[PDB]
Amino acid sequence: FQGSKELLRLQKELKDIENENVQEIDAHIKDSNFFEWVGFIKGPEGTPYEGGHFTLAITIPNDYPYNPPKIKFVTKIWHPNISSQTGAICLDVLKNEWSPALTIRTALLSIQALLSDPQPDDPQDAEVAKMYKENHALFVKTASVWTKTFATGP
Repeated sequence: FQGSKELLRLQKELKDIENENVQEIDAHIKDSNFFEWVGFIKGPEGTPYEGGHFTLAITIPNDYPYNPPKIKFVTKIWHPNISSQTGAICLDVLKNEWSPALTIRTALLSIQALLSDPQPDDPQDAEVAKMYKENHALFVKTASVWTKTFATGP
């Protein structure tokens, strides 16, 4: 328990996440650094991500909550807004929206929203985005293969 304002804040976030719906969104400390978490996002029903369990890497800055976390997927995923090779996502939005009012679970909920509702005009992976636009029925199939291949159970 006792320690800095940042440490108390992180501790609260974790307990709350633990108290919320962890079937949807979860996070815990990776190893021994309170500033490095592993996140879980459930792939949303009725999407090509359905039945997927997606792991992310969350690096929390030392001045949190005054700066945003950095987040990237660990689990490989086929999505126009996520690098099919590195799991990187564009976080420009939360970057300039960030304030002490925001939380990591809400950062994660908004990424899960992206899974539900891909944004092809602001693309992260050129090849996935091309496919999403040019042959969408294939996109769905490719994203489904990758979910059932790379994002399998715990």
